[PDB]
Amino acid sequence: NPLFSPYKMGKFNLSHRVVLAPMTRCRALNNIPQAALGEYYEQRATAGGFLITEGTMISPTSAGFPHVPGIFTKEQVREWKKIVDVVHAKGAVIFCQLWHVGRASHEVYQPAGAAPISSTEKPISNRWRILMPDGTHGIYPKPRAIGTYEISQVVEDYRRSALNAIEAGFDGIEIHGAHGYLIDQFLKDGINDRTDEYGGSLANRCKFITQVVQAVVSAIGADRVGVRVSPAIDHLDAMDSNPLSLGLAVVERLNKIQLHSGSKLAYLHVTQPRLMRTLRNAYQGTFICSGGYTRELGIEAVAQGDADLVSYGRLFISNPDLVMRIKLNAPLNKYNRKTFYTQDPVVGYTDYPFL
Ligand SMILES: Cc1cc2nc3c(=O)[nH]c(=O)nc-3n(C[C@H](O)[C@H](O)[C@H](O)COP(=O)(O)O)c2cc1C
Repeated sequence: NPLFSPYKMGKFNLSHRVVLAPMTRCRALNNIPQAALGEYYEQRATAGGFLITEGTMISPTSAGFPHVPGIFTKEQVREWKKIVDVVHAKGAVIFCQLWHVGRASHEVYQPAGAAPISSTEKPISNRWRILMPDGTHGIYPKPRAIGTYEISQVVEDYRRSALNAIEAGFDGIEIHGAHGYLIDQFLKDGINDRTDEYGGSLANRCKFITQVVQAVVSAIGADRVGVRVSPAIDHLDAMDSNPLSLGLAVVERLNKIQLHSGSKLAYLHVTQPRLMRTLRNAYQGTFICSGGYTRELGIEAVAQGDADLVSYGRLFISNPDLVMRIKLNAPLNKYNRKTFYTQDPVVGYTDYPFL
C-alpha cells in the first residue's frame, strides 16, 4: 500500500502519507485551547504521522467562527503546549494552521463589534450565511478595505503567530490561503477590486500571499512552513476568472521564495471542490492533495504520482484511528455533520469509537 511508504517532508521523516486535514471544530472555548482538543488530537495521532490543526487565530480580528483557538497570546501558547506534548508523545508531527477570515466574519466575532477587514469593501452576498454563536445563521456585513500599512501589520500578525507556534512546540505552521478567507480575498479577481499595488494584475493579487509566506519563512525557516490554497473552490463568493493561471502564479511565487531563501517549504497543500496534477507538476516540492479522498482514491493519488501526501478531513472526524483502518482496509464509520461545530467537549468530538 503506497500510503504506507515513508516520506521525508524536509526535516520530518513521516512513516505514512495519511494526513489529518485542518478542521475547525469550535471546542476551543473563548479562543483558548482546551483539554478536549488534547484528547481529540491525541486520538488521531500516530507514530510518524502528520497532523494539521484546525484554523487558529492570528489576532483578535481574525475570527469568523465561535470558539476557535488563537495563538496570538501567551496564555494560548501555554495551552497549546499541552496539546502539542501529547501528540509528540505518540511520535506524530503537528503543524498549526494560521487562519484569518477577513470579510467572512460578523460584528459578534469582532472586538467592539467593528467591521471585519478585507481587500475590498464589498460584503459576501446573501447567497451565504454565517454560523452564529447560538447556532443560528446570520448575515455577513460589509468589511473595511485595508490600506498597505495595515496589510503590513496583518503580515506581522502571521509572523508573530508563527513564532508563538514554535514556542508552543509545533513542528511548523500552515498558511490558510484557501476557501474565500482573507488571503483568498486578495488572490481571487472575483473579490479583489483594488486599484493600488495589491490589485488588478495577477502579480499584484499575489503580493499578499507572497508577503505572508516570506515573513513566516524568515521567522521560522521555510522547512517549517506549509501553504494551503484552493484556486478552484468558489466558497463565499471567491471565484477567479482563470483558476489554473491563478494557481500557477501562486506556485511560481512559492518556487521563487524557495530559490531566494535557499530552502524548500514543508509543502504546498491544494484542496479541490487535471488542474490538481498541473499545479503539482509546476511546484518544486512536496504536494498534499485534499478534498473527497477515500482509501482507494488516496492510494491512486500516491501510486500515480499525483501527490506525495493525502489529507483527510471528514473521515478523520469519525474515525480517530483512520490511519489504521486504511492500513487494514477496515470499514470506516459515518460522521454526524450536526456536531461538526458544536461546543460539547465529548459529543461528536472524542466519542467516535476506535476499531
Ligand atoms: C468541519 C470542517 C471544518 C473545516 N475546517 C477547516 C479549517 O479550519 N481550515 C481549512 O483549511 N479547511 C477546513 N476544512 C476543509 C477540510 O480541511 C478538507 O479540505 C475538506 O473537508 C475536504 O476534504 P474531505 O473530503 O477529506 O473532508 C474543514 C472542513 C470541515 C468539514
